[PDB]
Amino acid sequence: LAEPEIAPTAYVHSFSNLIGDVRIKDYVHIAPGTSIRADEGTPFHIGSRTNIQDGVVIHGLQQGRVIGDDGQEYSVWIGDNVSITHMALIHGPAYIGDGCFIGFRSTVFNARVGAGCVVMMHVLIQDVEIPPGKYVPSGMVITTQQQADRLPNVEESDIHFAQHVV
Amino acid sequence: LAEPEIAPTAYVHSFSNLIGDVRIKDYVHIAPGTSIRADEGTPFHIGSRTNIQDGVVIHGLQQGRVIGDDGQEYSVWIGDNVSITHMALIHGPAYIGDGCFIGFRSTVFNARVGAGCVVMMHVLIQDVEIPPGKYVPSGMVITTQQQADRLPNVEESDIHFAQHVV
Amino acid sequence: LAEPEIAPTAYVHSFSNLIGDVRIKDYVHIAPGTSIRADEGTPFHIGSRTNIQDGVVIHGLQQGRVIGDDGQEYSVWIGDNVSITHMALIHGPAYIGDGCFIGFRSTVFNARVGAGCVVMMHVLIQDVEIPPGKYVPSGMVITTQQQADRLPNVEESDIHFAQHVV
Ligand SMILES: [Cl-]
Ligand SMILES: [Cl-]
Ligand SMILES: [Cl-]
Ligand SMILES: [Cl-]
Ligand SMILES: [Mg+2]
Ligand SMILES: [Zn+2]
Ligand SMILES: [Zn+2]
Ligand SMILES: [Zn+2]
Repeated sequence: LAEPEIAPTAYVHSFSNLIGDVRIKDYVHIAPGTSIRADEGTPFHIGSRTNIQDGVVIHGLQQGRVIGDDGQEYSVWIGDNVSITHMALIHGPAYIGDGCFIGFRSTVFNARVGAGCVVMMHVLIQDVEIPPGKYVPSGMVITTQQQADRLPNVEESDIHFAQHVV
Repeated sequence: LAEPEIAPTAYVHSFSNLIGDVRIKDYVHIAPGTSIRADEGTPFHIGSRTNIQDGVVIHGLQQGRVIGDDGQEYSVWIGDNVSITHMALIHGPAYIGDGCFIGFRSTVFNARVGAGCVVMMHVLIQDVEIPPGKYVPSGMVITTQQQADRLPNVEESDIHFAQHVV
Repeated sequence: LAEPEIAPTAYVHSFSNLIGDVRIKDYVHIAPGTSIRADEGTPFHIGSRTNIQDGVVIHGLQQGRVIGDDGQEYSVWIGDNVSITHMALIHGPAYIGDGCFIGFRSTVFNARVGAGCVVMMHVLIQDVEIPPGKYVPSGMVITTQQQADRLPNVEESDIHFAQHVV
């Protein structure tokens, strides 16, 4: 496999299992107890200032890609200023836009989550595109585009909550 | 504890925490970031060509067994050609039949899942027997036999989905 | 960071990632595959005879504390005789009282769970106080005090179930 590209200012804990073509930008913080393996789906991108918390798994399917902001194909693209919090599962093909909060134990698989979404705890997002700036309440199981199209806009209280966690 | 029995063609990543009387058959693939410990409930069986993905925990209660296909008692029996996908929890007593798909973050505990079931994501299966060839939609919490008895049959689209993941 | 205080009779598996001011009392059993890190929120307390099972993450927010039974501030306080079972997430600020059962894949975050509660599987408890002696059925997503105030009392069958798991 190709080697990870780790920006000089990124922090990757030695207990993180990081393998393959994972392109990690400035000031990223990857906790211990994380798995980020581009051994099937590849490449991955993790944007600047993004935090990947303990218990997270990031993996991808061999087949299936999203378009990154650079126009290249990725198995997993996670933008800048994203929080991928404890126990989240980000499974390619997946795009998570800048500034998203992905709350505890939530999954994004075969999906696009637009910039500035606040996804709460114990959520499943699969097989859909969520436009920018939407809020997903805890426990929701979003598997159809019709559900995704009903989601409310992020309100100030949702941003404040996400800020208080991160 | 007894030692694992690892078939010559099985792959067990060095980062897997594999302990005790775990009987692993041909062409099994056990990922890093897995825990498969027969230190309480024992023995375990993992059938041929089965894949155990990163984030999975397989454990068992000291008391409580299922009958394996060899007539012996097991804490956990996982059949041939099974996919135990990311973050699944298989907790003995548990039987998972040949060809099952157990989707991301799903739990099987004190239960029997018949051959050829397709269990989707974020599912709980506990204290029930699911007959062969049933589909469990994402997010379902199955804790009673009445619920298990309502499950739909696997359709071609469900098999195709499972095939596309695996 | 400060070092953990590990009682002479406590068992902490060498594969546990235990860091910081974590105060672990008599006969605690911490499994492999656990993460218990007081590197942000601190301190933590884990009371006597408590079991922390494989797959658990215990972490805390830098800001936000609960009052422990000693009157001191903690990010996470887990009492005596508690079972924190596989894949549970206990995230500070959090108080879990003596004798609680926290079932598989359940989360307690920014919450107080009174002594003697039985919390089942795939539960979210967030932003609430649960009084002592309540039962939380599997799959419940408790995010408001109104929901917490509706919970049933633990019945003998719930205690028996918890006993059969632990
Ligand atoms: Cl973390
Ligand atoms: Cl999980
Ligand atoms: Cl894997
Ligand atoms: Cl354990
Ligand atoms: Mg883990
Ligand atoms: Zn995968
Ligand atoms: Zn166990
Ligand atoms: Zn945290």
